[PDB]
Order: sequence, then structure tokens, then C-alpha cells
Amino acid sequence: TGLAADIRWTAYGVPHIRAKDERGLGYGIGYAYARDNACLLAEEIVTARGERARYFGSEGKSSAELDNLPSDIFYAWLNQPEALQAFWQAQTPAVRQLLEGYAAGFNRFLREADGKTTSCLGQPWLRAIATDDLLRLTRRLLVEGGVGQFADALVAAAPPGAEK
Amino acid sequence: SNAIAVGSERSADGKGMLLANPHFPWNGAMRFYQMHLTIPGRLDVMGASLPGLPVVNIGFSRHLAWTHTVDTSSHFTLYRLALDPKDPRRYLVDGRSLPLEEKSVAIEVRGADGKLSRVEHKVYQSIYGPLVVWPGKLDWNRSEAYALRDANLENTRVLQQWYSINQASDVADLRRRVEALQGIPWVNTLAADEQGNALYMNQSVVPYLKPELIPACAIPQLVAEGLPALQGQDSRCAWSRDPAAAQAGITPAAQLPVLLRRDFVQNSNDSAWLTNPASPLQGFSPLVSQEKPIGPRARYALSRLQGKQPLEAKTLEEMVTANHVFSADQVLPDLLRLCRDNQGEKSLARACAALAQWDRGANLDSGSGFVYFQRFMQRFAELDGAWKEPFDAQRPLDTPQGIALDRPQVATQVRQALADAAAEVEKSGIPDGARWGDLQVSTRGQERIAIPGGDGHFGVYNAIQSVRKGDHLEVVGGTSYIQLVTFPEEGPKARGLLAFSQSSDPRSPHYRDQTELFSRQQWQTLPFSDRQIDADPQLQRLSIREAA
Ligand SMILES: *[B-](O)(O)CCCCCC
Repeated sequence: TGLAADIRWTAYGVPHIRAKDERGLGYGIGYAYARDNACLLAEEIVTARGERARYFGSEGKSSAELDNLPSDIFYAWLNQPEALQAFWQAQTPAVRQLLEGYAAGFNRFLREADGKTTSCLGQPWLRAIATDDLLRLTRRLLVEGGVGQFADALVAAAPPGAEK
Repeated sequence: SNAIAVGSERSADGKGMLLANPHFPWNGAMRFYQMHLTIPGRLDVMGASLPGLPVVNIGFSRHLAWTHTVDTSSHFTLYRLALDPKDPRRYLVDGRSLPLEEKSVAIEVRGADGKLSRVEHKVYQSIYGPLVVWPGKLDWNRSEAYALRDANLENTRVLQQWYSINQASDVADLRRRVEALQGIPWVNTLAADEQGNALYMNQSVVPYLKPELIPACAIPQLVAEGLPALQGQDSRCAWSRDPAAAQAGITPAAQLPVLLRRDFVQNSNDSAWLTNPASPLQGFSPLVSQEKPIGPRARYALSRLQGKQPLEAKTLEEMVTANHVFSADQVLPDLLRLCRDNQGEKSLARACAALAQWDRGANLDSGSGFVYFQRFMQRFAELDGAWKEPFDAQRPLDTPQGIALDRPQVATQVRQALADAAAEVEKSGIPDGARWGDLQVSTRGQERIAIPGGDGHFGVYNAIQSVRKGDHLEVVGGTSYIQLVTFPEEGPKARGLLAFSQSSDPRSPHYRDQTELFSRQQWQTLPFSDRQIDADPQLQRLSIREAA
């Protein structure tokens, strides 16, 4: 009752998470990963939300070397609310609990972080996350072996004009 | 990526053994992260995972170790649309004109003035999926267009699948769990257990076409160029349905390549074909697996794995840490003969000396001969019929081999390719006395760390991918999470590293600690048991809770 995790770190910062359920397990994973990589996850969530142009403008790129606006168009298309809802409804109770836990653990670190291991404190894109964000990352991962490889091609797809 | 599973018939201890060497980016959304998860009584798994995923992607448990490599199977199909001759925004299926669906998405864009403006963009969609354009190849004119159907868009099982794998007991249990769910998106699965079973699975999400439909539904020109292209004007070319499949339109598990052995299995991103050449995998859909000549990494591995001698953990580890450029085995002997036939060509002097001094490796202390060899091979690959022994499908492990210097045309171009490669190298700002480690680095803050390894296309098992930035080569991807698991009686002995360290944040104490170790190729214990973990002098502990 309800979200609890025991975490042990060995050499090189490797977390060992113990919990009595998936919810507590996710809690520990989210907290531990946030301590090491909160800024990385925040940036990638921005990308998967299709908000790179919102925070960084059109001149910049994602970590996958896609222009911010084409990337935003692709991920806005990919991660529409209807798509995320259907994915969530298809998840087992165990998986939902893992995700809920992860989000809560990540967010707990954000609340308490004082910059000791986090270089992006104060940035507007460094913010609390939700389970939907983790779904956006999962779907982004999924299409890497498919339509994700054609992100630019999708954005470029426009009907012909009155030419020739 | 590389993966080797060794069974009871080949291992020195008579037990299972697994080397996991995935090749992945050093930054971003696919950066591996080490962790150990336990729910006492029903879950105890350790390994590495990707950002955002609360499951272990590659790892090991009490009696089992597994890993993945990117497969050669197709996980999508392109569909060539026959457009309505009266309307290029409509397309024909069974002679019937259908309208394209238009989904508009709105994006906020920050200007230099800091104001947000809104951009609207139309995404055109067919019954198969979104339309795509490659200018000059896949165009959208008034005759045709192309749509893409990604199989993994409907794969809602990916997280449950890895969570199930995390709970697997042995190889047989792992196989049952993977075949039942079919949640693996686009990778092979290799595994080994304590009992001494070695498993290979090409069990992923793959578009299903009944065998009789393929020669009619394929677009010949495009499939010859490696594209899974189908005829989108025929309703019969929709993905076939088999009730056995976990997902509508994907290939049933029984029709995907599986090899379960007690000697060994391996994969280095080639097809399922020569996973173990003693038992070749054939007769699958071209969407699944084809009999293509294997890359140099697999060819290298098989050359170290074939035979009767027992395999040690050290043997597998050193297959990575040796940094042997295996492609030099096929061309360098004859290339040196060329250099001997052309002494005093002056232009070739620096290159032929460097190539002669070279240790044929990609180590930190490896000479500039590696650089010369790389530039040469980039040109040698663009030559036509220059192999002495071309690919022999009867000898797929020993061919190709050698340079046909006995043909005067070939000898002409190979020497030209060398002179050109030499010229490019001298042009660049490479000091004398420069070793490979001085060139290839990973930047950490205001400092560099020398990184061993080279491009996998050159047969370096320890594949490292870098790009030119300023005066150096900055590593961007390659060897990442290394995991070598054996099963002694006490429990799993896991050994390896995370090459780029746990944290991507410069402020962290774990930003470069393992990276320094990777430079020196000093792998470490991956502590799994309570006793291993308690024995760590760096042990830290924190218990956290909050109301649900
Ligand atoms: B390798 O270069 O085929 C990448 C393998 C990554 C495995 C992800 C689970």
C-alpha cells in the first residue's frame, strides 16, 4: 500500500530493484533511471510527443538526426490519442502496473532533484511524465523496423499538381 | 549485433554459455541501461534495457541467458497503388476507385521571436496505411503511388512479451513463451540454459503471404532491390490470415526459423540460413529468410566456432577483444603481393609500408594500416569481378577470397584503388605516429577516451561506428551492452560491461567510469546473487515509497 521499492546500487551505478509487485518494481526502475538519465528521457519523450519544434524550433534535429518539424509531424501522426488508448486497453494488468510505477518513480526523482546528477533542471521540457508518454516511446521503438524508417518519406508524400 | 550460444557438446564445462554483443547507438532513445529486477518468489532477472521500458530486454536469470540481434526478415510491406486515372487522390482495388483518407496533424513551432505558430500538415492514408515518397524511386504521380503497412503497428504485445521472457525458466520455456505471444517486433532471439541447450529463433512479427500468392503479388523490379513491395490494386495481395497467428496478417510461429542444438548457434545480422552450417535453415518465405552470402562478422565467428575443440568463456570474450579485422584475411595477402610487384611507385610507398606494419586489427595501438585498408576496401567494393574466388554457394564460408591479380584489368584497377585510397589518407590531417586509438574516441565533457574496435562491414566483431568531427572520429554506435554468461554450480556467472556507462549526464559519477574500462577492454563482474551484491564495497541502498 502501495508504491514501494528497495533499491541497491553496485559498482558503476547498476541498480538492483526489489519489490512485492509490478507497481513497486516500476517505481524503483523509474526512480533509478531518472537519477542516471532524466534529461535523456525528457528529450526523447518530447520527440515521441512531436513537440521538438515547440521547444527547440525548426532549425534543430532529433537524436535520430531527423529535422524537428518532420519528426514532429511523424510522431504526432504515429502517437494520436486514439492509437495510444487502443494500445493501453490492450495491455495486461501486470504491464499497466509496471508503467504506472515507472512514471511515478521517474516523477518522484524530478520533484526532489537538486541538480546533483541532472544537467537540465529548470528546462521547460524537463517535466513530470505520464503512462501515455511511455506508450509513445514504446510505439516509437516498435516502428523502428518499419514505417519509422520512412518518416521523411511519409512527411514528403503529397499529391501531384498540374505538371507535364 | 553479434550473438553466440554454446551448448553441452561444445562447452568446456558441459553447460550452456552465451555471448551477447548487440551493436546499438551510444546516445538517444535506444541507449542501453543496466538493471536487475526482483519480485521475490516469481521474478529474478538481470541485464540491460532501453529508455522508458520497465522490463529487461537482454539479460539472464538463474538458469537462462538470452539476447537479440536485428533480423533480416521484413516487418512491413510497401504497396504500389494503381491510381484512379481521373483522380490521383483516389486509388483502385479490384477495379474500384477508393478515396484516400486525409488526417491533418497540427504542430506548434517556436520562432526566433519565441512566439508559437501553428503548422498544419496533411497525411494521406490508404487502406494499407500512409503513403510514402522517395523522389526518383517511389514517386506519387498520376499513375501510381506507394503506401506502407507496418506489421508492428498492431503489436500491442511487445511489453508483455519481454516481461514473459524475463520470467522464463529455461530455453524450452523461453521458446514456448515467445512462440505463444509473438510479441518480438524485429529481432532474432538467441539463448542458452544451464542444461546445455543452445537456441536460435527468428521469431518476430512478419507479414504473412501464403506461398502461392508471392510470385503474383510481388513487384519484381522492387523486390530485386530488396524492397518488400506488393501489388496494391489486387485485394488478394492483402496479408494472409491464419487463425494460429497471434495477430491478424502476421506469420504463424510454426513457419518461422528455429534451431535448437547442443553444439552452438550464432548470428551477426545475416539470415537464419547458416545459424549453424551443420544444420542449414531453408525453405522459408523471402519475407522471412533467404540464402544470402553471409557478412564477414558471421564468417569470422563461424571460423572460430567450427571444429571439435571445447569452447571457453575466454575464447568468446577474446573474439570481441581481439579486434581482428577479418576482411583483411580475404584481400590483404594478395594486396601485399601487389605492393611487392610495385616497389618504387612512390605514390604507393607510404600505404604499402603502413599495410605491411599493420597488425590486421582495430586496437588502440593498431597502426595507420587500418585507415589505408578501410579507404581501399571502400573502393575495392566498387570494382567488378576482382575476387580470385567469387562467392561459391557451395562454399559460403570460404568465399569470396583473394584478388584476381592474374587478370591485367583487375590488377590495373586494384592498384588505382590503392593509389586513390592512399591519396585520400595523405590529404587528411593525420600526423605521423598516429595510432587508431588517437583517431577514434568518445567525448566525455572536455576530454576524449580512446575507443577500440572498427566498422562491422570490415569484419570487426567488436563493431564500432564513428563519424568525423573536427580532428577525430567520434563514436556514435556499436558495441554497447556486453554480457557473457556461464552457469557454474553456485549460480550464473555474468561478465561484461556497458561500454558508454550508465549515465548520459556529465554530472553523474557513472558518466564515463565503464567507458574507461572499455578503452582498456577490462570487462567486469555483473553481480546477480545476494552474496555477489553484498560483496561489493561500493554497495549503496535506498528504500522509497509514496501513496498510490
Ligand atoms: B544489433 O546491431 O542487431 C542491434 C540489436 C538490438 C537488440 C534490441 C533488444
